[PDB]
Amino acid sequence: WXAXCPA
Amino acid sequence: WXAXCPA
Amino acid sequence: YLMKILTERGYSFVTTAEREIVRDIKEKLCYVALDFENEMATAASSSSLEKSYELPDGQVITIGNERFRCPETLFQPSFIGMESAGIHETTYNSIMKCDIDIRKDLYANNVMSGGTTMYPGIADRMQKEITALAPSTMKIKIIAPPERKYSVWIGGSILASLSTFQQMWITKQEYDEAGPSIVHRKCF
Amino acid sequence: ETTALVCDNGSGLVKAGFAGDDAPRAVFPSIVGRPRHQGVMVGMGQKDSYVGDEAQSKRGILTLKYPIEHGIITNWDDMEKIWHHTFYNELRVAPEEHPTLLTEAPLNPKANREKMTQIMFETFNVPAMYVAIQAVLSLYASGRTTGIVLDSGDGVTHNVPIYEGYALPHAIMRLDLAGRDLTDYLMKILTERGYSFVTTAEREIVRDIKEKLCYVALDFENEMATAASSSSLEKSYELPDGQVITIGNERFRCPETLFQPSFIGMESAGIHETTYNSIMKCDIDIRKDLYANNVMSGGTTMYPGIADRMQKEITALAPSTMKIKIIAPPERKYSVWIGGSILASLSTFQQMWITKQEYDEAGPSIVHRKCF
Amino acid sequence: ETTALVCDNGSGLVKAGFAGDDAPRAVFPSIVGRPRHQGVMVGMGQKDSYVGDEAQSKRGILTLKYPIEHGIITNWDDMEKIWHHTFYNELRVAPEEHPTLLTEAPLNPKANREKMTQIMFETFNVPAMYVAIQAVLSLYASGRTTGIVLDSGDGVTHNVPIYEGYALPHAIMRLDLAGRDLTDYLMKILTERGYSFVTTAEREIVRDIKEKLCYVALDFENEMATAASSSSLEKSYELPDGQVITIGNERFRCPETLFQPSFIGMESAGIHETTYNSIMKCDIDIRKDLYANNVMSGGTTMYPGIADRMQKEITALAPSTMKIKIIAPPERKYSVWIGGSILASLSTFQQMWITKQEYDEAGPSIVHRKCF
Amino acid sequence: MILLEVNNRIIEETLALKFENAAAGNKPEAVEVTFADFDGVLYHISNPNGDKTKVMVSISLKFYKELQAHGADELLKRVYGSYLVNPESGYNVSLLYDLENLPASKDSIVHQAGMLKRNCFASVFEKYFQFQEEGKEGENRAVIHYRDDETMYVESKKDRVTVVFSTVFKDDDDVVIGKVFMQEFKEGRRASHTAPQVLFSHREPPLELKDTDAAVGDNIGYITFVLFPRHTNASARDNTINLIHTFRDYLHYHIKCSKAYIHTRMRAKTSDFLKVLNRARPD
Ligand SMILES: Nc1ncnc2c1ncn2[C@@H]1O[C@H](COP(=O)(O)OP(=O)(O)O)[C@@H](O)[C@H]1O
Ligand SMILES: Nc1ncnc2c1ncn2[C@@H]1O[C@H](COP(=O)(O)OP(=O)(O)O)[C@@H](O)[C@H]1O
Ligand SMILES: [Mg+2]
Ligand SMILES: [Mg+2]
Repeated sequence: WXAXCPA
Repeated sequence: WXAXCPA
Repeated sequence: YLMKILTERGYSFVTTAEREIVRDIKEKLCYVALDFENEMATAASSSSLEKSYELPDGQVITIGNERFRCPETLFQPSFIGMESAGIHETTYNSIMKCDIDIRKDLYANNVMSGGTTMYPGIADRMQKEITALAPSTMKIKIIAPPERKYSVWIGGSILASLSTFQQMWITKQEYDEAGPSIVHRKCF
Repeated sequence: ETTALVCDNGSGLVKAGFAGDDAPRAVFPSIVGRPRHQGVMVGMGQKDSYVGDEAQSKRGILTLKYPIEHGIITNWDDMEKIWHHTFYNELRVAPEEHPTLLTEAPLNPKANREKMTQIMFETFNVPAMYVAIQAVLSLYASGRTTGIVLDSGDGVTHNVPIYEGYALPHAIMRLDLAGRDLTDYLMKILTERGYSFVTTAEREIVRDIKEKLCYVALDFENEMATAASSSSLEKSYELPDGQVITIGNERFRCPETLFQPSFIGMESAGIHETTYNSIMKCDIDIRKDLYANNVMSGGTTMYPGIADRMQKEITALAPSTMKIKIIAPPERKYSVWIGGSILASLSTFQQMWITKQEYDEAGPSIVHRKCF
Repeated sequence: ETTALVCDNGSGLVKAGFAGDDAPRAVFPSIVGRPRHQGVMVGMGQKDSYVGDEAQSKRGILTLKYPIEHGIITNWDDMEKIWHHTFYNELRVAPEEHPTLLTEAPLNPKANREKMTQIMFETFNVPAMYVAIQAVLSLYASGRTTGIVLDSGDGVTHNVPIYEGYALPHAIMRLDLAGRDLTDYLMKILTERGYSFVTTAEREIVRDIKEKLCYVALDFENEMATAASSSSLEKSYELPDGQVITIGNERFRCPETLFQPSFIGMESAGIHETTYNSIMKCDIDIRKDLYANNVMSGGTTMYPGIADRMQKEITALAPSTMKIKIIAPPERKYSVWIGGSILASLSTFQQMWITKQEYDEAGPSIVHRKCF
Repeated sequence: MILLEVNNRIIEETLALKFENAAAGNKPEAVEVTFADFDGVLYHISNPNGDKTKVMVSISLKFYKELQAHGADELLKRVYGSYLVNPESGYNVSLLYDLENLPASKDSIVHQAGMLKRNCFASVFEKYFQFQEEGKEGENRAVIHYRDDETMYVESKKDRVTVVFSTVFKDDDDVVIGKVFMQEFKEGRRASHTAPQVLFSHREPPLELKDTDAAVGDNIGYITFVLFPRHTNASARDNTINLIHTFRDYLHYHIKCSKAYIHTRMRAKTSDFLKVLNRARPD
């Protein structure tokens, strides 16, 4: 992901 | 170690 | 719903800490839209509406249509899947169920309170919707005091300060002799 | 123009094949490896980049990296390389000849969908394509119209309640927990036993070990007590080098992370709790139908005894006045691909595709309105 | 029963002393050497086994072997011998008189802990003892409750994020890279220069050379270019035999292996990358606190300029909108021992010990549940 | 070079060659040279008259009229002091160095003169940022089309600033390559934390440019960069200005670099093709 978690 | 690396 | 849409944008928030973060974000960067379709079209030309927020970690999140999308859920409950009506429709139904004569007075006075009604432009949208639904022969006025957050507490304090209310209280003796059911009959 | 190709970009594996076949014609993991050493020999200028079973075979001198992480693409070059490989080397079918079908997990960013559609329409100039959801294809494969999907893939686990002829988009829950986290926890515990594994090659080794010697436990405390009497549960596995590793409690410990996410430190709930919450959020009448039908799919739900544990947990949580049934087809691994093939074979779907003309005139945003 | 003894089994130099003192009373390396020749003279039947500074002094006729390798014990006889030596010859304190405190790296096998506890309780019959972690003792020594520990020891480098009153066991990363690998790489490069060192005595010599004439480089390429103009960087060292060795680029080459593990061929990341990953895996709110506090300890982090390089790398990787501070106390070598002494001195800890009665009735597994 | 520089090294080199021998007596070294740089602007260095003790530098800015209308009184004293005189060549800013007076600094003055084009260009962007910072009523938006047929527009409202780019490609060969290049510009964000939003639009011009007579057509794309104070304060202003001004030539140079890269790759593949062919010749 972009915010929260990686991906 | 036992598996992987020596120790 | 704001969390769900923020997911569609690309930002993920699940736990309660991010719930508080999104609550703050909504408190700071949300507003209502007078016209939904016009706002969506202007969002298609997304060069003047997007805004940035600074997260505690320093990451910057850009929010566009979500600013005026989540508040519209109040007027369009179908977004969440609830088979109900909006606040305007419910207020119209409630006023209609009242007697004809008092309808004029109710229209002339519309007090609102609570922390969910601080979005700028909400009063104007409610006025427009009510006037559109109501007959276009009288005047509808919306009163939006700038301290509606603590209106309930102020009213409670004023009521307690009233001399006549010093006897309406419920004391331990009468409660013990009667029972918990007394409060039910105390002013409904 | 006689058939179509269905490609499932699984978080850990890729499935592809022709529309009509009952089994996929290409099953290889999503690996894009590059050499890590310098290279000395002169008689080989070979393939700076590696993909597919080749990468698996020579994984000992490569830095394997998964292009897709938890359902969201991170490196587009790797994904395009794998797409090219699958289309040309394996399938040996030109994109123009037939259209392509793509699937993705729910609640994914729109940026990924737009980029994928743009790349597919521009690079390979496919005549037409479509984007769907794995759970609906699972329903199509199962030949049912009502139920709840447990699509516990390698990267993402999600549920989507459905009813006759309609869905409930407001009751969709997506959990990041998946096979990769289980493998990481398995590595961590294997460290506590005395066996160390860090690099990606040993990651694949541990993945195989879990695939072969893991199962779920009906009762955690009873299994732990029986492990205290460790004389009938330990099992041995043969490593490529010949070393033998004895695995005991780890067999039924890692799968329990699904029901107890607190082990990894995630402040969430288990699959049973999430499914219960999703079904409760639905209307009262459809709750009976949802309970009576519970479809599950994905590669993370093949552990023996998982269905029994899920049934027991749901019945314990749900009122004890009705009947709860768990359906566990023995071919859930490729259920998504079968559903995609069946959907493509449908006559009515021959017009729902998205062609180059309408895409170019409208723009990438069209796919957003195409069935959400 | 008035005080307690804290012993830190560094897989390198062992540290011991009384609880309350601000400095250790015994600092000798972990060496267990045995004679390699035959022996001819008759007026000597001396000490078939050698340990401690004695081994260092007469290392020229002994096959030095480190009992502990990368944080895990390999030979139990050597460890028991060193324990006996430290307890009797140096400390001259009976085990029964006072209890003992032991520390070990995180993510170690449970077998080592159980064996150590059993040996301590059976052989020396210590009244009580405890097992802790070096990083938490580093926090105690630093007088802080929040931060991230960089415990880069001689055998293992690890990090353990912490928050006020609690820890994050799911964000612990352990790296096998440590001082021994640096010494091996230094030997390999010293070979490329023209100086050869193979046996263990020259291993100690190179260890001293690195301890005395090594430093980190802010920019690798700029330092290499300035080395191309080698007229102000070369330095000379005096060997025991009197030979003089000139060292140039090797001074700032070996330390860079920490930030570039690819030099040794390990498919991993540097300390900066591992710390960034560990902090990212934590919750968003505590990231600010972790950035604001970064405690480091161990004998491998005394190279001048290491703190500046770490700060620069972290700020470059982290967003450039906040402030990152590196704290480098000038007594980080014995921070673990100081923390252990302070923890032992705590009144509340006088009851957390493990005594012989409860250990015998319960068993060796008790230590596993004692604070993980 | 990856980030195209802003300091024209021609002036740096010539001034270094002149000054390194400055302390050598009555050394005029009459100089008269004409140069050219990006944005289709012509430079000119030439002594004002037979007196060779003074050297003059001038510019031929295409959009000079807008700068004169705006007023650059800030630029007349902040970066350039008393060594600036009224225009001579074409009604465009021209400076000169007084050699009779002792030049104390050597590198600072040369560096200041090196960025003349950007130094004059900033007079509008920095002033708009000051307008939105100072709280003054949002100054009227302006359009600044430079020598290229394309156009530049900026809007400076409260709480943020905006900028939009219009792109025109001349040769049919590079149109598609530039389209591909700019397609991924609006999405690449996984390696930037404190960076502005980026978007691409070619079919539908933004609603801002409808009234403005900016670059309007069919084969013209649009790029907008959203501006916020976190990356437009007094610290990160020069970097942003340099990046935006050097945006066009940056795109151009990297397009050519990609062309060379693909040329190299195909040249490498020719060797493999020849190796495959060589199977036909006998042993
Ligand atoms: N025989 C198996 N038993 C248990 N798990 C398996 C088995 N085979 C694969 N898996 C797991 O399922 C995952 C792959 O199944 P798959 O459904 O293709 O993931 P995806 O959802 O991306 O399609 C692997 O990561 C693996 O951990
Ligand atoms: N003065 C020094 N300068 C740089 N490194 C040192 C210095 N003294 C020791 N070291 C390094 O630190 C290591 C020993 O520090 P130590 O903390 O005792 O290891 P451990 O963590 O097992 O206790 C040595 O291997 C050595 O490489
Ligand atoms: Mg999948
Ligand atoms: Mg140590």
